[PDB]
Amino acid sequence: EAVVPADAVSFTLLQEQLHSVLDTLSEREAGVVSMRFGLTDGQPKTLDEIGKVYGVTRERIRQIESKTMSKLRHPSRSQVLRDYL
Amino acid sequence: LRGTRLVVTSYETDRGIDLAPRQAVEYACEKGHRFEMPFSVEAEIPPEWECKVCGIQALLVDGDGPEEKKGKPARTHWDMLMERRTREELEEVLAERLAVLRS
DNA sequence: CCAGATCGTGCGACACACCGGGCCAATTGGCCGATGCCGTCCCGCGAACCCCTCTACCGTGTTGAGCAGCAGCGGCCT
DNA sequence: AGGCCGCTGCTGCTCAAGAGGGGTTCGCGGGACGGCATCGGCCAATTGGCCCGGTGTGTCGCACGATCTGG
Repeated sequence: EAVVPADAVSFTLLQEQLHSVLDTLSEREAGVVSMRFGLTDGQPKTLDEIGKVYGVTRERIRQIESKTMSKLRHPSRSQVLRDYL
Repeated sequence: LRGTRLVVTSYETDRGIDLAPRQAVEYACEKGHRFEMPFSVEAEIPPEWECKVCGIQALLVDGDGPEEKKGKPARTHWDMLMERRTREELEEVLAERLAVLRS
């Protein structure tokens, strides 16, 4: 259980590369994804919490997230992230 | 060889995180030692703790702790003597011992 | 020499250039509303899991080398 | 005969056997509860078709016709 520097640098590079892929997405998409998965803060908030900021409905938060996953899970943006998995 | 201490680690840091709220509760010792303890807001406050200075029992600043008797101080030689022997036998051996002593 | 390639010029076609109209196809994508199965939790009992307690024929023992400090002793000194 | 001044030997440290009784865990199940997840419709909304209706400007398809180089 010793911190291997190669693994640490790999994880840091993954963290830095993940944000860039979210950058090309629209503002709302990246925001809701980040809040749902807590990348910025680490606390995965509920759908109502996410919708409170933008004021959209719960169902809207449900749909908006799905479209982002469809976009990322496509043969057009997966290559940048395939290696790290 | 391969070996592992039973310890877990996580790739995670202290920078860029917001800490959850906490409340500081004060405890006092018999000899005058005072200390503070951080607890989560969504937590229950126990009545009793151990001291951070002399390792003795301590209570809150405001006292609301009564005593409930514990049932395991019984073991002595006297109660065993009661259990093993009746009072008349103890009385007669006592009388004999006094008689021989004063003799 | 003189006749087709090259180019001038001309007539037409014409593939769109416009910039503006007036409707439409496809194709929606939301969850609307209604219906249904799974996660969580609160017991319910029971298997095991760990701790404590007691048994009275009796029985009575486990190398070499270098350097330094302390105990015993021979021998003055009083 | 005790105190004391040295000797001298010795030693030590360091470098290369069941049984009973009781509270607690957890482990299965066991089901109840509440909740969020999945499937017919559905119409009138941005883009993009798909054209009428005018010329023009400018490419292209070919007619008359002059100049020039080769044949």
